[PDB]
Amino acid sequence: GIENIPATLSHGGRFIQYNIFGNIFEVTAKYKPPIMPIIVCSAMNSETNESVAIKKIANAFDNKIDAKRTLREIKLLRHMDHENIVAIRDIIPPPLRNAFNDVYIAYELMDTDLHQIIRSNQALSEEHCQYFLYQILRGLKYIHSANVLHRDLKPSNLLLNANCDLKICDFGLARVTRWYRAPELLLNSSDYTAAIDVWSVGCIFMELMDRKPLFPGRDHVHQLRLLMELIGTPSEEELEFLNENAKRYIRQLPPYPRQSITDKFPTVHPLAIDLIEKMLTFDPRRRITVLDALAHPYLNSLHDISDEPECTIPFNEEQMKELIYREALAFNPEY
Repeated sequence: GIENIPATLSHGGRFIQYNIFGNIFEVTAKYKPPIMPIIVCSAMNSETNESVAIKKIANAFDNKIDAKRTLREIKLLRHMDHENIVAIRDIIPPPLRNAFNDVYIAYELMDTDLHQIIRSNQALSEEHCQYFLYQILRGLKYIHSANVLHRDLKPSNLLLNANCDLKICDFGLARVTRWYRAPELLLNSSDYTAAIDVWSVGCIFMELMDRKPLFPGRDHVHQLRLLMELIGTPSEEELEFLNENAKRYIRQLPPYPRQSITDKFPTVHPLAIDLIEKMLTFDPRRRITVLDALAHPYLNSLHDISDEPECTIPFNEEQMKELIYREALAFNPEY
């Protein structure tokens, strides 16, 4: 094998099988070697000349919820067109239809993610952190205006470029890390809103500032404890809406004073602090809206309301496989 990663033509030379250590990666021949594994691999489409991240999802038809998780990510990402939301560049058809088991999705290529930035301990300009935050909120606005909640934002779900451009990925869960989950979500009360995403952003930004998770809970209850040890105990009843089952739980808890986030994180910019405090609030209804967060002074330099679009139209069980197949066919007319 010439190519470092072993590559071998398959099915009439219309597909290529790349080895990648015993677990083989089979894609359309338009993606010629080399490919770089980053299971996800970096590849170039020789026709469009564009480069992409190809993700292999193995045995997505085996389970119903895996299948629906997949189908949605596809339909959802295919619905969105936004600079801060990751785009699907290709969906790869199966070499033969009956054996369709593994499903490959090609997204646009990003260099890294916010998790890797944070973990790498590289310093960042204030303007960069600012830009990250702005882009997250900006994409989020669109998502929500499409009547969707991400519901799982974390640093690893935020893809980046050397250009510092940021795109959101890994959708699902909207109309196991608890660290970015909103209070209302730890207490069930299944009714919940866009504010849960806002919470996650606040948690992220602080992590970006302090370089460690803001609420690193070991379990469900430790999470809440750590939440309360910061934001303080909520107004007796006025900051409650939810099921009495959890109300009793919160009342039970010892009083927690609010901690000044400025004093705990003195290094960070005060405007940022202000915004975070508004983003981290026990009550969803007192939690700052995406819109107001974009309009917040900290983001004034980037804030342009005309450049912050909404979704023109909003969004929306085995042979869903056929659906995925149909879209793969949409991306690849030759097959």
